[PDB]
Amino acid sequence: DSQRSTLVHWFRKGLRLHDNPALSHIFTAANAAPGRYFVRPIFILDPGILDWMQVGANRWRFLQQTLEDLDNQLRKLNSRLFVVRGKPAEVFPRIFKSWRVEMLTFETDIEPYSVTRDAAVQKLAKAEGVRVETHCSHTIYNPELVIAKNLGKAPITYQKFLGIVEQLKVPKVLGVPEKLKNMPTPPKDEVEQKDSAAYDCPTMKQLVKRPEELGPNKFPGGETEALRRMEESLKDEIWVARFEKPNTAPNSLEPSTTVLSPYLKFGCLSARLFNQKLKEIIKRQPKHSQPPVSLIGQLMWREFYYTVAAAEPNFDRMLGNVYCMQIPWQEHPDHLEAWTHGRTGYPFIDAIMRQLRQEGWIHHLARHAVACFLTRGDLWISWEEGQRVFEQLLLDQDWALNAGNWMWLSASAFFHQYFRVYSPVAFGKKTDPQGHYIRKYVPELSKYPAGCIYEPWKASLVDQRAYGCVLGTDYPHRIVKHEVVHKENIKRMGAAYKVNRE
Ligand SMILES: Cc1cc2nc3c(=O)[nH]c(=O)nc-3n(C[C@H](O)[C@H](O)[C@H](O)COP(=O)(O)OP(=O)(O)OC[C@H]3O[C@@H](n4cnc5c(N)ncnc54)[C@H](O)[C@@H]3O)c2cc1C
Repeated sequence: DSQRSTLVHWFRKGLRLHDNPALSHIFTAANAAPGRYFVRPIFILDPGILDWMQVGANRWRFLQQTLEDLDNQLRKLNSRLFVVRGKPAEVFPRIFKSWRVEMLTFETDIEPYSVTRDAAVQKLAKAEGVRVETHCSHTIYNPELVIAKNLGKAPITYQKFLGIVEQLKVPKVLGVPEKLKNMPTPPKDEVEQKDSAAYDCPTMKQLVKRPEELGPNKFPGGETEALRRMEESLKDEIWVARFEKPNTAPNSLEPSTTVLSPYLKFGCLSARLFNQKLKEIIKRQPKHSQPPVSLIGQLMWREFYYTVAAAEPNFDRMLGNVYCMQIPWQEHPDHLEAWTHGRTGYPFIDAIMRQLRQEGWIHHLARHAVACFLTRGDLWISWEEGQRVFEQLLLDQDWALNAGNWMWLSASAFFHQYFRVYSPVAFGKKTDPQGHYIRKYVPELSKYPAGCIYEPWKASLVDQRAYGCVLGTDYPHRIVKHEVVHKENIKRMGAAYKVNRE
């Protein structure tokens, strides 16, 4: 009857209860002063973007599942999730007054949109007397401290980055907040009085406006599934200890790596928790792998890309990007849409592009293959176009990680040995000589013998008819001949590399 002010936590990333310092500070404070505070954990959902085509339906569904899981977990603590519809610029001045907000917390984000939006709300909060407290728990280290320790610039090599963060101190990992005590549900504000369900978690139908893009629900969203999935990947301590990234297959029928990337992108899983549990396993396993190929090395790859991205607001762009080589990519809408829909005539990369569309995840080396094909390998199209397609279809779509890896693959930054080119025919044969992966995702070739399913043009016309799929009618011809265009493109990279040094 005497709760006079509301404490608010604001989810954007960090969609978990565990290891969430911003959220547990609100819960601790509320329990330390029983009867003074109402608590409101909020997510702000702008309905204007549900139609944006850069967010595929698979990612929308992941988000719906994550928010439901989050609301369920918060109910066990005598709270709940409040999903507020609106744009933050209009929501915060209302609830600041209406809920009499005393404190606001959230996890920090380095993406340029977030940085400016957060600065706006900080300004408004200072004016309105609201104390703001932010925490850096999306990453293991704080990119500003690593850039500081490096005398003001981001390290541009992996090994150098490791040298700095070795000097850094590792944050302590928190558990879950404790059940709220002596706290009734908050009284209804002006909009809850008009509709008691106005802040309820949205249904699938409300979030997924194009249900026809949905594929099979292989990777459910949310913290509960995140933690369950981590535990099973660590149950086999020897597999964890001897993990070597380049030796995992891109084209096995079940994933050869952890597929924790979607959960780390949304914050359903704490990277700091994952890192600590991995440290404990390395400790008691005397022969283990080392960075960069080890599992801890993979998390360090995430950390590296986040800190260089923090220093450059054009990280997702060629021009204005201080890291990125200026390379004269060409435009070809026909080649681009063929790549985009997995109709290039190279069965291996077509199968990758179709797994991506249907399922929303593909293995790291599968990404290397289709990215190299689109850019410096064959089509000579800008990595920005590949970033665009990946952004639509990837569950783990991440601003820094997508752009950084595309600049790497296209030899625009961080990696410069452009003479190495992946072969669209040969690369996958090493790990799937029978072509099971191709048969699953390119089912029109599923009756081809293994001796030509990677290169169906080697089959005669009589054989093609026997296999049930003739090139040019049931499956396209190669849109380019790899063995000639890749030689040309190696020359153009040398030309562009001269112009940049000069
Ligand atoms: C063109 C291209 C685009 C990419 N875009 C993304 C993206 O949008 N989102 C994304 O999360 N990763 C991206 N990656 C990196 C990498 O391919 C994925 O992180 C990884 O395949 C996810 O599978 P996993 O969780 O099983 O990885 P694991 O091998 O199990 O590694 C564990 C975790 O380490 C991190 N990690 C692993 N490899 C990398 C890497 N190369 N760079 C950065 N972090 C890494 C991720 O958090 C990952 O979940 C991209 C790579 C390429 C070549």
